[PDB]
Amino acid sequence: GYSDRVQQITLGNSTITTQEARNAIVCYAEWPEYLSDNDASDVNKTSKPDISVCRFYTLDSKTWKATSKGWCWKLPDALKDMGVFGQNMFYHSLGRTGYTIHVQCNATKFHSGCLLVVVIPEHQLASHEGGTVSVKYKYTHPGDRGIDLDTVEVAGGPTSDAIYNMDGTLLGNLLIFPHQFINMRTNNTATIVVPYINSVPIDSMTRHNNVSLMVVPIAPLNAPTGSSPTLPVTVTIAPMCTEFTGIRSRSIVPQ
Amino acid sequence: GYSDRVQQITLGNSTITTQEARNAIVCYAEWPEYLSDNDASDVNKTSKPDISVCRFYTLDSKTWKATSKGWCWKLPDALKDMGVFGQNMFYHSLGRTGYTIHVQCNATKFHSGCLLVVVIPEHQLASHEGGTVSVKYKYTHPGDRGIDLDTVEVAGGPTSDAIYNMDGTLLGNLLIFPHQFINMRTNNTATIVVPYINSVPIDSMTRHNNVSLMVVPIAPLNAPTGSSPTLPVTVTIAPMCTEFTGIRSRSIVPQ
Amino acid sequence: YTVINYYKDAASSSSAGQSFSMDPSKFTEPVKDLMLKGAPALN
Amino acid sequence: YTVINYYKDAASSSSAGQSFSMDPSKFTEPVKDLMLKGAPALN
Amino acid sequence: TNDNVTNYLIPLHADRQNEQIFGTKLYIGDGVFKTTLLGEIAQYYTHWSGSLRISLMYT
Amino acid sequence: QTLASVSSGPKHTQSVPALTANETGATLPTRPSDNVETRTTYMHFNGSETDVESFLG
Amino acid sequence: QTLASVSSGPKHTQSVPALTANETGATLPTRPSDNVETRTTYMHFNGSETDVESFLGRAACVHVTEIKNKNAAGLDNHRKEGLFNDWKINLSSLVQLRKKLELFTYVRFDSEYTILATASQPEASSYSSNLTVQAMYVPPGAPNPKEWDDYTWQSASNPSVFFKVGETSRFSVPFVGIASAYNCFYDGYSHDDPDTPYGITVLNHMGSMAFRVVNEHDVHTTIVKIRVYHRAKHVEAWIPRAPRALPYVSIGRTNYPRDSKTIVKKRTNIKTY
Amino acid sequence: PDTYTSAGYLSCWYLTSLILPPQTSGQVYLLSFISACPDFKLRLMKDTQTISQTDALTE
Ligand SMILES: [Ca+2]
Repeated sequence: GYSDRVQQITLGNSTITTQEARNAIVCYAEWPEYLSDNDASDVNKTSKPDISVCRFYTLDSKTWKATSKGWCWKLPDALKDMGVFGQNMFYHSLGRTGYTIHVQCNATKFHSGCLLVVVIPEHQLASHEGGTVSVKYKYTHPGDRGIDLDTVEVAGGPTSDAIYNMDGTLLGNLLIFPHQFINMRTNNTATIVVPYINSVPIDSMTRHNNVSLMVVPIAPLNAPTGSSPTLPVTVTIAPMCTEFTGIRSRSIVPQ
Repeated sequence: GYSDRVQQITLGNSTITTQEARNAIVCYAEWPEYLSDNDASDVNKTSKPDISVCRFYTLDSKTWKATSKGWCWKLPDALKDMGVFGQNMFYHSLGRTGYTIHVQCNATKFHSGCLLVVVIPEHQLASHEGGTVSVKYKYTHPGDRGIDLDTVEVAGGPTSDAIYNMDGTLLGNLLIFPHQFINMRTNNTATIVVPYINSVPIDSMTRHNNVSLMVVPIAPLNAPTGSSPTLPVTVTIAPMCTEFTGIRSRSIVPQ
Repeated sequence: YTVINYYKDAASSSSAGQSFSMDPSKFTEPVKDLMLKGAPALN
Repeated sequence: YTVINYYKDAASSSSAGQSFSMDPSKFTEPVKDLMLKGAPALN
Repeated sequence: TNDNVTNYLIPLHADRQNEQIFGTKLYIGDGVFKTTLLGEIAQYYTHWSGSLRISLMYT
Repeated sequence: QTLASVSSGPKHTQSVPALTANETGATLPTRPSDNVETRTTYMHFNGSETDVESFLG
Repeated sequence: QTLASVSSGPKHTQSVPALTANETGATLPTRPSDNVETRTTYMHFNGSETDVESFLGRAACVHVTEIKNKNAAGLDNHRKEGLFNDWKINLSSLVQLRKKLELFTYVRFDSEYTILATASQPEASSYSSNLTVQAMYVPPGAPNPKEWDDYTWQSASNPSVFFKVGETSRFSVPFVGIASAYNCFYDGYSHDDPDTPYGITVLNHMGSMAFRVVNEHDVHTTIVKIRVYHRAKHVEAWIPRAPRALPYVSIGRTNYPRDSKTIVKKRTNIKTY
Repeated sequence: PDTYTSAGYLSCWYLTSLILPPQTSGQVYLLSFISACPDFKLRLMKDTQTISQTDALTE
């Protein structure tokens, strides 16, 4: 009697439900797990706050307009002010984690539009200027707000080119990364489970973003006649298997 | 070859050493332990940050003058701004913990003076005014600073009577509580291990202090001729077996 | 001597007996390292 | 505890014990077809 | 001001975003829960303990 | 000992106890472990004072 | 037979029990045979009377109140007129027992209440009225009496006792704490507010008791005084504290008089006998 | 209702928003239910504040 469409995800003291899912992607066919001794370098003991950080945090909502270009969030950056997770993220020299990303967008059997929801490991952004100019720290560290692609470009910030994935590659090939679609006629949500992917066992959570969640309208939003021309897009994210180390005084970052 | 005098306490990433100890007291002959299922009420899962909160935090130093009356710290209040412990303490509705209290005071084989270092479970303070006047919240919640007994009394604060233990009982009988002395001719430090003592399994860490550490000069400090008339007193404290629950948004307290 | 409870509730019963499990140690010797009377208190 | 009835009539006796045969189902799930928590309420 | 079948109806508005639908304290012996069957029976007792169930049915 | 709550961890199932249909007229016995990660605890309680014998006794 | 003292002779050892280090916080069980030549003797004693069950196992007066029986016609405040009275059950209003309870921090027990009601007719009356008192147990949340003959006295769910003046009423009450024990002390607040009280907790709530004379009125007034005694049964006590030294001044507060400065008796010379 | 023994708050908000189909308008309502879980306990029986009277009733 059960369906691939109705699902529940319980993580800590938060439970999410969807009645219009389209399965879910488990990046590179790998589920998150803690760091093993064989892989460990750092001799320190890791802190595992569990259910206090491994729960769902909901980001500030977005508004899908018929002219929308897309949005980009960088992790662990987007969750740096989220309760005890953000705290831990700034008291330790190193951390490690995976996530459960849940993107939401409900509509009407009269609407049509399609979103591409993708997770890109190491999304090194291109600068507005080009040349040898780098994208300033604060521009890749927007926090919860993320990068709104239809915002005017500034000096030292990224390009606002969805067509070029903000990195010099083409949009259509973004399908090589773990992704999922939100096709209104079908979908309601998109869920992606992300394991820890990095060339080092553990890392600094502030000077390096391991991934950037990208939500990009492909098929323009087309609402029924007399209906409101927009739809909100909500992103809920839960850290899973989080570990922290190198505890000390509060990390000091720019701003 | 080993001695009751030289000791090392390693808790997390902090190690304390003393070469002039006088054993140590383990309150009511009981070592800290986590909350058991038999004793538990609250159905929620408890968070155990471990080594990130269960480490030694050193409070702001005190100055033992020859006219000093004593000092009083309230727990968990005194550690509310201490790294990840304080954070956790204000994101959860309930918490539970025990501590390792290490009081330090070194001197000279020419000095004489004696400190009484005591831990009092439920130290309900008496007010400056008496009558039906209660001791205002902020006065029992001084944080790291604690209560300096030779400070002028204010309206709504506690009495500054060491002789009366600030509660209507006499100083000499304070020995019924787990205590230790710091007798310069002998001692250098005092160490007390405190288990969780309460009438409820778990509790609110902000509206209730489970104990108050009291350091009281009994024998006046008498320094050698030409020596500096004062000595500093340092208090180092480590939470042990800490558990948190009822995680949510940051608790809002007065001030 | 004899006693039978006339009531259903446990509260209704008379006084509990003598504990016979006194142990002043938790209060008189709550030291971590054991101290033996007769040997150096501090070595 | 002990109790012996001093009267002939059953009405004379004290309170009856605890039922221990609680069953909220007749009130909480009086459905004809069984519904299982976790499965679609309606298929 | 007066009891009316509309007291049981929680209003929902279309095209509103980020907004709050309702709020209430968890005093089962008082406020909104006082007249309910649970709150009604809870008030015959002094202490309470346990988990509560809240269902929201969409119409 | 009767259990008040059991230890329960994370979920990601197709079995959604948080969703039901009150149209049916039923109230399914959901427990906090259906929507929250829980710990084991004991009832330590029989419910004597709520027996109707008590209530009207 | 348990030994109070053993036979012990001369010494000349390296084992010196007379020397210790109070800095440690311990009190080693030395016996007179550690510093004196002794003889064998027997305890001939078990220590029954010092068991906490004993210590708190006797009735102690915990409250005295008064009520009356007049003609309530035209009277607008029955409570003020004394037609009924309350009592917010507490065990710290009378000091004799309060000092005993407070020897410990947390305390758990059952209560055995004995209520005595005596009558007096201070002014010209032909005879002494035979009255009946009602004592109602009013749990927090139950409706409070407002008049001496309210619907509240119906007491359909609240326990109540009816007894005669001159007689006594006795009943036991289970440990009614919301926690595992009663708090003799509580270094906390109800919530983190700058102005809320300190110490007093619902964690010590035992209830409120309402009193009234069930009879109507005669030609004279009758004054009924009620004395409530409490006896603790099935006792459990944790964490001993220092005895109270200073006078008490308020219920549920450790506050003490500020002009009380000499609790310890003084000499003139530390050398006098 | 006692401060020390308060149970917290309960609130509701839009995670996205309500979207109505064409030819539909106005407000939609939510029905909320309350019940206790098997977890529940209630002790110390007493009289309620939800019923009283000034005089005895007659036929
Ligand atoms: Ca006569």
